Amino acid sequence: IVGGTSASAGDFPFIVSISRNGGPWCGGSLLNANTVLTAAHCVSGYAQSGFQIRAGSLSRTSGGITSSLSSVRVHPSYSGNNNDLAILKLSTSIPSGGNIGYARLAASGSDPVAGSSATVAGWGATSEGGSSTPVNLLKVTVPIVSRATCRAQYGTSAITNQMFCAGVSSGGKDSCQGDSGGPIVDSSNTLIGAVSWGNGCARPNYSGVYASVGALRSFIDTYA
Repeated sequence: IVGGTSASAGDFPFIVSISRNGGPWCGGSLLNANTVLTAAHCVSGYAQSGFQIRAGSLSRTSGGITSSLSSVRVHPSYSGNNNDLAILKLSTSIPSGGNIGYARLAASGSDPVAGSSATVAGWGATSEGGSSTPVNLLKVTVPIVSRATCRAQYGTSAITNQMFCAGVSSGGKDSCQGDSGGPIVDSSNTLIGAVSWGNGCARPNYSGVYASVGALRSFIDTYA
């Protein structure tokens, strides 16, 4: 997260860190006791055994409850950056309670309204290309950018109806590498997307691009 502030305990009860080979890698969202939603690109085709989920902590490396993975399912239409969601099943079930909870999802067919406020969180870099990552979870609030504007930045074909965009024209507030797969919520803390891709991090006039939960609810609901 670029331009972020520390998340408080209980801000995102459903957020999980996803380590790979013992190191930082991405984020995700706990949907129920045995299911995490993350970005497909975080997991597709990689050795499953390399991943460890941690829930209930502001840190990636201690606290809370961990699990390995039992299975990985990418969206059936995942291609390039498009449809960038995956369902992970956990080897160890994680109960709600305390600072752990399960995500409430954006309604099927919803699309974040341009200008509305969204909050994204993760353990990724704090600058483009940064090599260090924070120990504790960061968050940042950015407005939704219209898809039309987003297509003017990236190209018409590049932004699909399964993506939405968020950021500030000036730059300086965004998700970044290591935040992929983690949650972006609306102002009510409902899960509206997963961190997916973008042109660098926090650049002027290149929004962050998010996999849209509202658009991808059929997949999520079928396999959660």
